[PDB]
Amino acid sequence: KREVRLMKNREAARESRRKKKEYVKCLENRVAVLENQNKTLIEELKALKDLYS
Amino acid sequence: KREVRLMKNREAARESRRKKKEYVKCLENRVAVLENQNKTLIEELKALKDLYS
Amino acid sequence: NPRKFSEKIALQKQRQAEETAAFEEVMMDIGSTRLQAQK
Amino acid sequence: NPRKFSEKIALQKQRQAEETAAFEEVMMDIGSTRLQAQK
DNA sequence: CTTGGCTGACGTCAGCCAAG
DNA sequence: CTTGGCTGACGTCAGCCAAG
Ligand SMILES: [Zn+2]
Repeated sequence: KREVRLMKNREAARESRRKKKEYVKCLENRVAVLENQNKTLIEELKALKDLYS
Repeated sequence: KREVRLMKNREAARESRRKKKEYVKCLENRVAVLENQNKTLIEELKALKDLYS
Repeated sequence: NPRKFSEKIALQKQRQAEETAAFEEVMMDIGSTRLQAQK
Repeated sequence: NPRKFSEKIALQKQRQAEETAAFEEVMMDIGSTRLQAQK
């Protein structure tokens, strides 16, 4: 039963790596989104501040 | 010379893991910063929009 | 933070959907802003 | 993107410093905004 | 064109923390 | 308190891409 006890661990490592890389790609995606949102908000703030001049 | 050829690889794996985890912590930190910046910008936009009413 | 990556991805996607919702709602009202600002 | 993590961390920290610089500069001028807005 | 730095994948071992 | 899911660390092997 130890052979299957190592087989299930071997299989679990694969899915753990998959979820790891997927999670990192998710983080980077979220960073890019937040960067674009930040740039847009800052530009709109500059526009509304120039609106008073 | 193959023994040292594996030793330097063993040592390099450690620093590679260190840089990996450090890089992920950097990403998460950047996400938190971008979240706070987004919330602040959005609140200021709401305030300036209410300024016209 | 939760160990299992499913929960981390769930948190990041939920937070991202919420912040994108509030951001989209906020950006919807700049036209009426610049229209009412000139009158 | 560059493979070596030193370059990835360098990019993230440089971009973060730049966006934080522009953000800080933008937030410096809300007082005069609300002062000149009332007059 | 050919070493070497460096990094993805794999497999194994501890080890955690909740589900049983 | 005790399995099992799941995930950090390690070590090894290919393999890349630029530095030699
Ligand atoms: Zn790993």
